[PDB]
Amino acid sequence: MGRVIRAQRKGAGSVFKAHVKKRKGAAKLRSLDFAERSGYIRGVVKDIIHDPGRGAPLAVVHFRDPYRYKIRKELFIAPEGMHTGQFVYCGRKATLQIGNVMPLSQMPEGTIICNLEEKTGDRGRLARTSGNYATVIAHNQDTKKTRVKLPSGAKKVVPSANRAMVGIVAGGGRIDKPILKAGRAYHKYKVKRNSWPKVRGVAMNPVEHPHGGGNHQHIGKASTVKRGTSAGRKVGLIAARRTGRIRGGKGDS
RNA sequence: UGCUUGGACUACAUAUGGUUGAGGGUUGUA
RNA sequence: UUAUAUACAACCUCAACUCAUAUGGGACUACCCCCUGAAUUUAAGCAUAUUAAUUAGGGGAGGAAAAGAAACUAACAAGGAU
RNA sequence: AACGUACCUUGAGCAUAUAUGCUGUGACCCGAAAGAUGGUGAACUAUACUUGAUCAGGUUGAAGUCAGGGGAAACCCUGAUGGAAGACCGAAACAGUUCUGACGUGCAAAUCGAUUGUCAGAAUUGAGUAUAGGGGCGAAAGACCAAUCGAACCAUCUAGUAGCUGGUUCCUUCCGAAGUUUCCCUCAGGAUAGCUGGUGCAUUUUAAUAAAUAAUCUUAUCUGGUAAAGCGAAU
RNA sequence: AGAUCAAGGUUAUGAUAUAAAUGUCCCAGUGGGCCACUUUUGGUAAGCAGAACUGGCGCUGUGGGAUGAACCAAACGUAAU
RNA sequence: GGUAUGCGUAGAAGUGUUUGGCGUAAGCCUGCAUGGAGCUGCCAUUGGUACAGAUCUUGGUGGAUAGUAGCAAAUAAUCGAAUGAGAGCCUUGGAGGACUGAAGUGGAGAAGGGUUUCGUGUGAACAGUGGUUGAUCACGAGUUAGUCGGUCCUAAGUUCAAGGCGAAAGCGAAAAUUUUCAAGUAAAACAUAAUUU
RNA sequence: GGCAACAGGAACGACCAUAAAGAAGCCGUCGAGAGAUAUCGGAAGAGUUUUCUUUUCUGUUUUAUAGCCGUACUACCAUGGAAGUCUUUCGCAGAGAGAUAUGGUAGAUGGGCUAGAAGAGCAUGACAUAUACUGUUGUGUCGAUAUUUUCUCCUCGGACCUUGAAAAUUUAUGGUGGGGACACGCAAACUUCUCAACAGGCCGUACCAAUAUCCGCAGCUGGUCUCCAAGGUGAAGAGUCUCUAGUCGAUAGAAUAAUGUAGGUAAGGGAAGUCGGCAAAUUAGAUCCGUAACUUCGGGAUAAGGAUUGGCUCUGAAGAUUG
RNA sequence: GUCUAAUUAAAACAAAGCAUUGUGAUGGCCCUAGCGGGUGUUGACACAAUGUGAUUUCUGCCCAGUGCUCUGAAUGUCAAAGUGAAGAAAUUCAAGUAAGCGCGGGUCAACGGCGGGAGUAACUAUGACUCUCUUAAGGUAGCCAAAUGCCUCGUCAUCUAAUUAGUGACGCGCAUGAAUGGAUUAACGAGAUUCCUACUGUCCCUAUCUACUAUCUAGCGAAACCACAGCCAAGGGAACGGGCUUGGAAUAAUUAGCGGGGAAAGAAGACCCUUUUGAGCUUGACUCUAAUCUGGCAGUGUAAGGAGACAUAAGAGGUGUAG
RNA sequence: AAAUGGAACGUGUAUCAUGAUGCAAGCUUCUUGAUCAAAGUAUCACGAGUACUCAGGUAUGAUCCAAUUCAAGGACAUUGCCAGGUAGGGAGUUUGACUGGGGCGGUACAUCUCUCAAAUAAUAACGGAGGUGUCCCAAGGCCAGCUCAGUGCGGACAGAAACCACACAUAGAGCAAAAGGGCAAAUGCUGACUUGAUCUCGGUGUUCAGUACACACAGGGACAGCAAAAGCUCGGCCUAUCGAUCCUUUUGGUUUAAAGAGUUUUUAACAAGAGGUGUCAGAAAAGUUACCAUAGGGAUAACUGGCUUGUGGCGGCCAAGCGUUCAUAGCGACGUCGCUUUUUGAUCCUUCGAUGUCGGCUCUUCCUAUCAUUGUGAAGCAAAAUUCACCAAGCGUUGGAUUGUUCACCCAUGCAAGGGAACGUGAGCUGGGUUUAGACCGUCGUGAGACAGGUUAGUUUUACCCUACUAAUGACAAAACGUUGUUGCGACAGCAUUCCUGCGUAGUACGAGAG
Repeated sequence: MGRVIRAQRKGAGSVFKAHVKKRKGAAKLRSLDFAERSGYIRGVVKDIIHDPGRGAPLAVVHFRDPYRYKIRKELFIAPEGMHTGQFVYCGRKATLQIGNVMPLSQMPEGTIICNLEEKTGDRGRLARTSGNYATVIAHNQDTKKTRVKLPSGAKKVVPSANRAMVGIVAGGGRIDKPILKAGRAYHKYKVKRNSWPKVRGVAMNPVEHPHGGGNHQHIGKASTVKRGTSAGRKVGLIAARRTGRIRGGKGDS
């Protein structure tokens, strides 16, 4: 037997639950309702806020509700260069300037987008973190399927009616400065989750880790596991195609 | 109407009945 | 009378009610009915087997319960619910 | 006709009491480390949340700023200001380095004393919560999860099993051993024969008011290749 | 190789007989042995290791060897001589 | 179970004992002592049937030592008086010399405690010395709220209409679907209206 | 009403809607006041008198709630137009998107007055009354210096791949429709003004909070969250000493052997001791000088190595209001 | 910074930095009996899995083995189901045969690995060179008697009066070596080690003063342990006696010490061996298993086209002597 | 679940010669404002109260059609059931015995031969030398014929060369193989012919329990082979060359059964073989634990004590010698004989319900196997210096650098620096070495983890008992006789002093001088 390993103990909850307390409330696009489906709609952007845990600022845009008398406040992923008191024009007949949202059909190839929709109407899934964006690389008038290029480089074929906000998302690129200390990684993660100080599993005892155990810190078995290899064995370099120093041909084609 | 002190009632699930009903369910007469 | 332009009357399906009247949820544990189900042990080791179709069970009843009036036995000179 | 045999050769059994033995059951008594079924714990400690409170005094002197001074410029040189930092010495606190000091039937089931480590942070703490046992939590020691942890605690299964240890309670009278053989996942145990006691029974001119057995010598007769002898017999 | 008759002297070494013969209960325990003469193998030796024979100790007291599991005498009901 | 026409408050069992014997022994009889109500011999048949051991069980007791180890951290008390059977205490009161030394050996609260609180008494026990004193013992008392708190709100979380699931019990349930699954309004007709999952 | 900032005794919430308050961490921070402590003055009473000391000491206080004045501070308003740039902070903050100026508005958390305030009451100190529940005299007054030795208010900052609760409850304003709404008045006013009646239930409330009330089997040197906080010397909530409160309770007497546990000193030598300088010893605060290898240029560094310091009597420098 | 509360605070963990891995949500890692969830209020500057461990300077070669992946050109293995055939049937046979495996490609900042012998330079020595045998590649930059070197107290220099220690070099390195990271590295360390000053009772070599004990007293008062006990030498014995045997000797009751014995007390030996006793851990152990992937069947429908013109409407072929 | 899919007027691009045709297309983009709740419109209520106060409803505004809330997939995924692969993530369990501890080795685990084995037979050790797990259609059977190792003399090419050839030739040859027996008109060699290497029933020998396999043997029955016959043959000239149950299998009856009855398939039964257990009287089975555990063991190691001596250490006999000459002043080759047991082992006697396991520090005493000192002897002894030997344990036998070590070597002292005993001495200390748990390297392992390799950090308890010892008081009685004091005596026990140097002696003796 063993102990249940640490890789297995995160899917269960308690001390590997997210710390979602002061989070400002799930940034999404507005719902693809009617105004975005025939014309457009205008709302100002009242504040920029930093969600505690996030990496990119969020925008508190609020529009008018068209069928009720309410002002409907909305959190958006802020594209870069969005002051307060800007008018954002979310809809189909809007024009190309940042960060209006408009379906992929209207905006022309070569543009760069963010907070893109994956399935047509689902409020904003792809390319949402700071500094990232997705270029619209091509179109098709046959069955309306637009190729975008996502931040991994993998070129997806989304359909051509799902909304997206034009412009590269504000707050980048922040991964370029060293954290430098361990009490800046303590602070980085105390509002995200308990991916702790992560101990190396080669230094545990042979009960709690596959890699762990010996008289020397060493693996001995291979660190590339199979894909289907049955937690808590699937540990280390899962399902690895190649390993070692990649040279040149990282290129995603 | 304001307060006090006493009483009576108000749980869910269900069966038959009662009462108001709902439906581009199914027809009928206007 | 059904462009979802009103009403009527039925029926079906379905609601709601501090509606009128009713049941239901005990808990006991020796026996009883249905489940669910080990390992100690034994094998002079041990893995099927054994424990045991049993401890732990674990829901449901009665004064008993369950059963029960042959889709039964038998091969005879034939028997006859449980 | 031959071989076979748990069979027959004119019935001896059935019931029962007791003693001994062999086997099944708690099995003469007490004794495991363990396995399982269902429960109870985060009042201690680990971690995470939510909400509160806490840390004398100094020491250093980042950026930013201000004025002089040198320069064709580039830009530099000096004096202040300023008050940064998982920076410094240290109090409270939190920790526990050395003395291998005290103590060691304690003051204490981990404390006492001087000496040390940190001290504004990956800080220390309360309260409410959250995670439960082949599970949790872990800046990782198999650490901690109520003085319990290379698997908590509790009750039961259960009087688990034990080829091993310890014991096994009156007195006289009679007889009186074995440590060997064969087999065994057998070598601290069994089975198995030898040795033992009991209880009979049959009976003798070696049994009851021998012209016949049996075990040391003699006789007669077989066998033997050791002591001695031998290499002027073989090898 | 047998089945019945005929003849056969004095029963065919010695000394022994605490009785022998035979079943059952293969009933209890035991299945660690040690010591010694002579024989003997391994070891250099060993109060070591392993066998053959007989006797002992184990189970056994008493007399002797000052002393002692096995040596030498001797085996043990209570007493006198 | 039968028997001894047994023994017994005129003294049963038991217990003690320099009572006296019997037995090879296990044992047994008997006198006296104490005791105060039951008991034995024999023939059967039986049993929870005999102890020196088991680091045996349970209770008691010895030596040590019946008074030995010891009652040594937190600087420290001393006078005289009153008590009182008895005073090194704390018993008290006056002098008193000292300690803590405001990050106290100070004054109050949280958790915890549960009457320890406070008067009047007081013997034993307890207070590892004593004790007249006591957080002890005995007996009487004592906690007063519109304003201080709870109560009210929601946090993490408990997750909780069964739509669901499971043989059930029940459920590592940020449900994500459960007709109105609504929280609703002095609101008109011909299910009050944009509305709230 | 006021040009305006806004102002007054009230002056269509019944909804829909929007905004705000509730609603806040951390570290530092100019300034305001409180509280304390502190000198020098009045008073009133104690202390001390070897000798000397106009001494050395205590005491002098004003709760909520209100009324009014009220000004610092920050930001707005009006007139106005700024380079020869001026304003201003410890700190670099501002200004043609209106500076400096002159006048004003807002906020007052800040105090000063006066109600409370019966010489409130209190405190002190005289008396006086066998004495009880006592009658009574007289005081209570000036200035000033100091620290987050401590709270509170205000200001501006700082760090951050950290950016620092939700709801109850409250309030304002905006809105359509609806109500109030005569002028010869009678009035009204969930009136968001003033005044008056009445009521406010349930439950906790003693005491300890630990060298003796708690947990550790105990009157156990351990443990167990907070609040208040004096004088001295000093950088200091340090260490020694003391004031207010609090204790002398740790079984007591005699005596001072050996070995000890704890603390001192030791000639000469100075690590020879020892596994090893373990243990001890040395140095240490402050001012001034001065400082090496190496370096990630930041440090090293308090490197090293030196000098100074008491007491007494003097001199010089640093400020404030008035000129 | 952090850990083994109650023997180890360290060089171990962590850490920033570096790098490899998976994943575009019908997803990746995870939990769940089942339903459903966690990351996730998430979206490649993100979540998840590892290794290395700041900086600097670097990171050689090997894809034979084991893994891991592949868009893998897939006749060799080959499940059930469906399929054909033989039989009266059970049944037996044959084709076909998915994923894996087999074959094949890629990867080592995946697990790991990283050679021999011979001959030679006008003195010996050494071998730049040469032969040659093997292998996947033969250990490259580098460092080193290393906390890593057996031999070893290696050899040389230094530090010393003397050094199995330290240091610095040398390198046929039993058995160094490059993110199993190599060589360095300033600052920092209750870390390991060496030496020089300073300083001393550590020592030569002990002495004395203090306090509290112990001591004696009054009061109070345990425990451990205990076969019976406690004078030796020698002998013999189960081979180290208080007891036996032979001597030596042998006199009460006691106080403070002491640490020779009692093979002294604790404690059914922590090592070791046995037990057909276990438990924790591993893994190409035997045998199972969750989850996973893969095939089949079920749910499971309506349309067209191509390959099947099958069962079928209907059509057509015939030359040996002779005739 | 808010505006889905149509169509329609609307305006424009565009075409067709004012049409139709296909498309755009019906309103919000300079600005941090604002919007909810119908205006208008028409027709009816078109009136009520009564011009007078006061009024609805519908569409329109805001076009009609058809519902599928809308999307994205979609007869796939998901799910049910089966099947294949995968799977130390998890589970259960195993991981031989023997053995001069265990492990490693090895096979002494089944079996055979000679020896041990001590004259029946039996007999043991991880005693000695070997063997076996096969081989053979002839190497089995049988009848006949011939004789082998070798040596000797001869013969063209002919030595060792072959091959022919005559005499000798007791097995010195051969007999599948180990060893032992055995065999000469064979059991050997060659030739003939062969299948008895078959079928059946019991019994005996061995092993022995006096059980089974297996091998062998003596027979009965049957069928055969060779041989003229007698006879011989039931494998191998004899002693090794082998394997249960269960299951699978095949061959055999012209088989028995399937239990309601018939026939056929099938299955089973019975008999004889086969498939194999080598750990061979026969489980189906990998490691590790320094994180550990229990039952035990002195049946069993590490540790003291005992016994033992290859090793350690050791002194006499005899002299080949060396010693210039000279054997023995001093040594002494090859021999030979004894002595000690602290190491090294050897064993496994004692202890595993525990004897604290290295050293050092401290402190005692004892032993001589004499280093120095006292007393002497000898010398290849002139003096000095030294060497040999005797009586001798009285007094000594040091300070330090490195290392945990003991011996160790080195500096220094010294006219001159012996060796040992309770493996002396841990409730004496210490804790440096080894030696639990932490951690790091190097090697080894796939790994857990290992290492008679290195490094670091690692809890050292109790005396108050008896005794011994050290000091301190000390009675009753007893007594060659009271109570008390004073002054003594010694039996007995202890026993302690020690070496060094300087000046004289004297530059003397001695020597040639140097000394």
